[PDB]
Amino acid sequence: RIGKVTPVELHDYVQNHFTSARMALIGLGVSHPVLKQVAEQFLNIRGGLGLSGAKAKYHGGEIR
Amino acid sequence: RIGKVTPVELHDYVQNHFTSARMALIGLGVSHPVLKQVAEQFLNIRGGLGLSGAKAKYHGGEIR
Repeated sequence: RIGKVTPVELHDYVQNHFTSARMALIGLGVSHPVLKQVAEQFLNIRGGLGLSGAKAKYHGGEIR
Repeated sequence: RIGKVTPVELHDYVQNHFTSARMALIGLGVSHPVLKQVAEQFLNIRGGLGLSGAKAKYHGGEIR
């Protein structure tokens, strides 16, 4: 996949994972009204995926 | 192992696998007395390993 990952794939990855319900803004040395302000102004993004993805199915096995 | 297999390793591989009891000389368009002659002259080599190696142990599994 090196040299094969496309601009569209990155666009699609951001559009459907970098959304409000999947995000958290953490601040240190910043006031809450400021962090709340920027989140309400610039971080209100919808239209992605929902839950914590497809439930990770455990299988087991060995790689050598 | 590419670039790592040594002259000694090849010497050891031949000395203990290229022996009489592990060998067969097959001829086509040659007379048997001639093939028997060369085998008795040049192919009488001992001091290798014995049986068909360590008995191949079946395990199972999957490579992806």
